[PDB]
Amino acid sequence: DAIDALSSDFT
Amino acid sequence: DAIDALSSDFT
Amino acid sequence: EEVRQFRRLFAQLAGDDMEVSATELMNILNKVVTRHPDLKTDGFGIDTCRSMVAVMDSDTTGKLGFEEFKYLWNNIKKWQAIYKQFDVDRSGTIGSSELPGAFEAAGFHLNEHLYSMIIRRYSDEGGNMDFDNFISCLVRLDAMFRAFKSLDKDGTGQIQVNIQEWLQLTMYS
Amino acid sequence: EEVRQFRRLFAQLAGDDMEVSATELMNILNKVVTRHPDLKTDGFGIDTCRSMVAVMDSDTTGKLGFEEFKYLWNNIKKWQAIYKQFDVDRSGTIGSSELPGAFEAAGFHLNEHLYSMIIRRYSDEGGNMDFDNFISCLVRLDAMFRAFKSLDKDGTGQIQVNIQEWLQLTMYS
Ligand SMILES: [Ca+2]
Ligand SMILES: [Ca+2]
Ligand SMILES: [Ca+2]
Ligand SMILES: [Ca+2]
Ligand SMILES: [Ca+2]
Ligand SMILES: [Ca+2]
Ligand SMILES: [Ca+2]
Ligand SMILES: [Ca+2]
Repeated sequence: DAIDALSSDFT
Repeated sequence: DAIDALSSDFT
Repeated sequence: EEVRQFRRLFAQLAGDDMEVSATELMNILNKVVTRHPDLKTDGFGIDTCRSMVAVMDSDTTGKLGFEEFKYLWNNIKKWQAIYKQFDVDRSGTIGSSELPGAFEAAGFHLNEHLYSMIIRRYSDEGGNMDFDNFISCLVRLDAMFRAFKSLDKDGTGQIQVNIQEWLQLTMYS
Repeated sequence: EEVRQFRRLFAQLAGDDMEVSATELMNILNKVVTRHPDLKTDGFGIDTCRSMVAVMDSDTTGKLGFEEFKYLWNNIKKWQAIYKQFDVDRSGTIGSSELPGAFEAAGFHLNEHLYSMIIRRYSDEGGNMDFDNFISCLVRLDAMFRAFKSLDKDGTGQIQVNIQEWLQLTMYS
């Protein structure tokens, strides 16, 4: 979940 | 063989 | 506010003590890259994460507190875009032909000699570079420049250190 | 000469170009530690092997030549004996209470602060140290002590570095 957020920062 | 030799240097 | 928002995300990622240990870092970075197969890497190893935590642990607590982890993550996402940006071949790595640009894009203008040593220390046989390697190389380069600037108080472009300072700066990295 | 004998041994260990890369080093070391299971370790990682090679690569060829490998190996076998000496409860790792004595037996006498930092960077959760961490820590510590001495040509106890020298010393390590 917090992982999902960080993952979404990746272009 | 060279590994045998290096291994023998270990105590 | 974005910073408060990140505080919130961080509370979920930080360990019991609300700081992120090298092991917690390694585990977070690997779960994130795993969702990005287009990023080639064998994974972030524990040795590399212990090193990244060390150079980022400016308050020497032994782990990354919120400010440290936020600084790190912002660089990682900024550098991870450059990565995808210079992976022209879309090979999942930055070919040797694109790395000089890549470093340039990240704002690093470095000597031909220092450039080759870095390539030797971080690239593969092909002179290409994968993700964890590119990222870890940049975190250190970034940290060593900041470190140098921080130590050059009088701004003379030269710093002086005794053996104790030298071992601290190089062993805790 | 045992050196002529080591020359023969090295010829079987080295890569095509008669030098040992970080990768060949990693495999040689792991083949030797697997034969000593009494030494606890997750194995020598590629990142740590690249770091050990860089730090031992005095003539900057990117790999370890005969004299560098022999030098590195003489230190490893000497330190491995110290590691067995201080694993007093035969737990496979050097315990927190035994580590101070293990470093001194290796010839290193550090002040508390530097010592604490080294333990945060290389020890496990209980403050104990496993085999590859002990060895890679000492290789680095020995190299940084030697680096400072070489640079302190003055006999002063202080060295001065500009930004290029600083990045070279810290990035090629
Ligand atoms: Ca934690
Ligand atoms: Ca890698
Ligand atoms: Ca910290
Ligand atoms: Ca590419
Ligand atoms: Ca070779
Ligand atoms: Ca060499
Ligand atoms: Ca023990
Ligand atoms: Ca280890």
